[PDB]
Amino acid sequence: PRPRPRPRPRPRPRP
Amino acid sequence: PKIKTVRGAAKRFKKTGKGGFKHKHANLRHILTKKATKRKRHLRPKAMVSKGDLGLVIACLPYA
Amino acid sequence: RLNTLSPAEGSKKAGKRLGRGIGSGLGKTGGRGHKGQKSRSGGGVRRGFEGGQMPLYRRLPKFGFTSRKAAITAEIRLSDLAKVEGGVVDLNTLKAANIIGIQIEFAKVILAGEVTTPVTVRGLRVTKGARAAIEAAGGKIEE
Amino acid sequence: ARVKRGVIARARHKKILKQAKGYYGARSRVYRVAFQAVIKAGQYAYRDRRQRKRQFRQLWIARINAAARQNGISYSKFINGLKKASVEIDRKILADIAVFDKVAFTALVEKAKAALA
Amino acid sequence: MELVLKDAQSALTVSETTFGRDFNEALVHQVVVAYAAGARQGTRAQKTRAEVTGSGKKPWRQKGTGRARSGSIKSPIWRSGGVTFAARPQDHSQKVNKKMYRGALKSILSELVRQDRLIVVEKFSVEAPKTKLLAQKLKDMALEDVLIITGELDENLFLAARNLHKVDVRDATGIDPVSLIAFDKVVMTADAVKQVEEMLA
RNA sequence: UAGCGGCGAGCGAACGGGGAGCAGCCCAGAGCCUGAAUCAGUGUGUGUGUUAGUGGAAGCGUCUGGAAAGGCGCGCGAUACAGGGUGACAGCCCCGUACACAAAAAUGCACAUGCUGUGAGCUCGAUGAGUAGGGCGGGACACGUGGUAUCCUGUCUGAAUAUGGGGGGACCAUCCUCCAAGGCUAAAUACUCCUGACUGACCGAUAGUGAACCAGUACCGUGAGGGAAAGGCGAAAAGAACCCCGGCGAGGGGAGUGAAAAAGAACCUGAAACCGUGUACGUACAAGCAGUGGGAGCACGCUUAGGCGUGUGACUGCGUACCUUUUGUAUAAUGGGUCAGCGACUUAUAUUCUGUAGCAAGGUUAACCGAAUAGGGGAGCCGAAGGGAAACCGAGUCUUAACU
Repeated sequence: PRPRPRPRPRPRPRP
Repeated sequence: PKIKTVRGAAKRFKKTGKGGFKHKHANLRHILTKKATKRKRHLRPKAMVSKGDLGLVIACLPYA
Repeated sequence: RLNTLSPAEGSKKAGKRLGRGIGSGLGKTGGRGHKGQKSRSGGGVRRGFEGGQMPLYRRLPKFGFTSRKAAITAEIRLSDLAKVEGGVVDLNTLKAANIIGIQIEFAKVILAGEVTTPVTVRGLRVTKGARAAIEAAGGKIEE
Repeated sequence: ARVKRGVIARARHKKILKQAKGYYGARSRVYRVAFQAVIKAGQYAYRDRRQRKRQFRQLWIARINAAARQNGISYSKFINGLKKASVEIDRKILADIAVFDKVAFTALVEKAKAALA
Repeated sequence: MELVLKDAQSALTVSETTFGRDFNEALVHQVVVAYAAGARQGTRAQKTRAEVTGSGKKPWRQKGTGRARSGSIKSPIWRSGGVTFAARPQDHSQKVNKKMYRGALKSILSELVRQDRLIVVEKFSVEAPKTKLLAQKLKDMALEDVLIITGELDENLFLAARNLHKVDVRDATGIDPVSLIAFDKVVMTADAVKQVEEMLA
């Protein structure tokens, strides 16, 4: 029983 | 294991006859020259612990 | 006969069982309310804590000192003065009836009433009040 | 003393599913859904026990107002005429009187018309 | 206060408070429960999450996975290991005051003479340790389930009552509340009464 | 508790008392006397235990039941109804148990004793030097250097020596007590890899050791390491001869064994989720937490010949799930696919209050002894007197020179 690659993350912003 | 006593409270509170506690007044250590003598005189004798703080000193010291 | 012995009324209370349904009245955090430090398992402030405010055992100044002479000093009531032995009382043999203790070095005779027998006091320190009371029974007081 | 909660839990779920008999889908097989259905049905039973006294009363009023207008009098004047005639026959009996025996309702209408006029 | 025998009717008198006080049911019940509690062995132990044979390794990651948050396979909400508040070998015996224990025994004995279950006799001794002749003895006085209590415990009577289920032989100093209640009848020899009187006082 | 402590958190004695168990000795040295107590090492004798074991009591008839130990009736043993098995629950069916016995050989232990080593008893001495102590820096004493006693140590120093020195909590004087700088020592004390017996208000296979089933096994990881799942036919296999269909299959139906095969090896009991077949009703013009109140019709079950009950239910008013979090949730805020099992305010020790029981100005024991949840044991704890920081005073005490 394996997990998942996890949803590809978006480029995080800043102030 | 028996309850340990808060040694700080033990040196500031003494059990009275009916179960109350006496304590020394504050504002009586260093800066005394700027206070009135009347204010200083009233702080010399010991005073009773108020009913609001009476529950705190019981938990701090159950044995004394 | 062994299956009829019942306890007295009010001797047992069956306890409070927490988290045992709506009807029990002690479910859903069981009598400690909603969120907070007191609601957590193992949560709770220390003794004397007032939330960062200087506590009463730290706001007030310390005073006095402990004298070791008072620890070896006791007081004698007149109720347990005729119980000990015969008609004479001194510093020792009062610990033989267990009214002072072995480590006691000083003793005083206070006026507590109910003194009947003519006891003779030697070595103790009667105040004023039992002194007239012991002499009212006929006993003399010396050192 | 380990207590196995096998017999007690099964009997508790069977009691709920017994009351949920007749429900559609998972509301009569699944304990999780049936228990919600039984509670909701119990809430409706408590609620509709009051509405039954409301729906039937407004049903009898419609029955009386239908037959009274066949005799030539409104419902408002018929009850007022009956009240002035010292008649305490309720709307339950009055609805059943007008349905079965039309002759007796005409005498009641004429009794209320004489008191009103 | 007279204790009449079964055959010779020799009138023995004892102290009033020992066999004639009121039956304090609450006092008796506490001692009976305490006597049963002191006989509890209390040998039991389960395993906490720190005593289950296993690893302290986190099963899966804290985040990322779709599974629930887990930190150890030894958690009580898991299979193969659990029991949060595991039992320990403890002592169930509870303290009984001397005056409370003696006061309860006197109230038990006082109820026994009110229910005529106490039978005082001058002597009780068998010639041989054979259980057949002991079973012959109490059947002639119409007793089947009794507590044989004597002042002096003799091995000749100890052996004869060892196999019979409904009788028990004890020493006068070794009396207990539960056997004075569980057994239907209780029989006194002459000198046991004078020995149980002073031990209760 | 006294104390220690950013005097915060917390740490935490000693004196003394009550108990178990109590055993004192040798060298730093010569002489007299030498084997005298003393232990140690090996043999013998006796007692006793272990490693194999033996004897070991007492009942039938009849009823039901597949089978009886179960019901009934009448007997017996019992220093033996502790326990297990035996076709359902056995004291007399068996293994056993109580009790009474048994060791060719190998040893444990206790003495007596043979031999060897070992060293007695007395007198006179000797009586522990780079040591105590001190300086610097630490460590342990409840004592965190603080007024800090005491001991140990890295380094540097460094006495006296029994007409002398240490300690008695900074330190000085007086008294008390002891003697360092050399060593041995049983008992009360801790634990259980393992063995024997016994017990459990411990579990009954998701529990109990991870493992009741050839489990640290299968399996994963290079490796350290991690780590499962999996019990039950029947009393006895008597576990299905033989026949038929079917692929000399699998599977099934007959027959037979069996109390039972809705006990057939996937085997006691077979719950729910889920999947079906048959029966009764409704449903293809009627919109939504799917229920509830009313309610026609249909199908049955009944006594009555009046009517109830069961199942479905057209139509119709009302009616936007549960939990949590919230000022506020149908909310398009969170959680849950369902079912079965497991899953969370317990335990130990103290202190406070209430109810309740005993005793009562007294109450109560702990450790421990103990034919022992009996009885001793009052060591000790609380209360009966408090005030003051304390000396001290005392039903009064403190403040102050004293208080109206």
